[PDB]
Parts: sequence; structure tokens; C-alpha cells
Amino acid sequence: GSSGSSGKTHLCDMCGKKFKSKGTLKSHKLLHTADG
Ligand SMILES: [Zn+2]
Repeated sequence: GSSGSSGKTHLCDMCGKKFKSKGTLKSHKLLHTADG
């Protein structure tokens, strides 16, 4: 996970996926928190 650039577009530094809305990025983020 590399810290990206402060961009409105909800960007995921965990994998590198960009989203327009939050709810979308959220559900996608939860997936990352699997092992932990
Ligand atoms: Zn991600």
C-alpha cells in the first residue's frame, strides 16, 4: 500500500482502486480487512 496523492476521487492506497462514491469504496475496503 503506497500513499497516493490527495485526490477527491476516493482512491484506495491499499490496492490502488479509484471510486466516485464512498459506499462503493467502503464495501471494497472491507474486503482488504479480511486477514485482520
Ligand atoms: Zn482497495
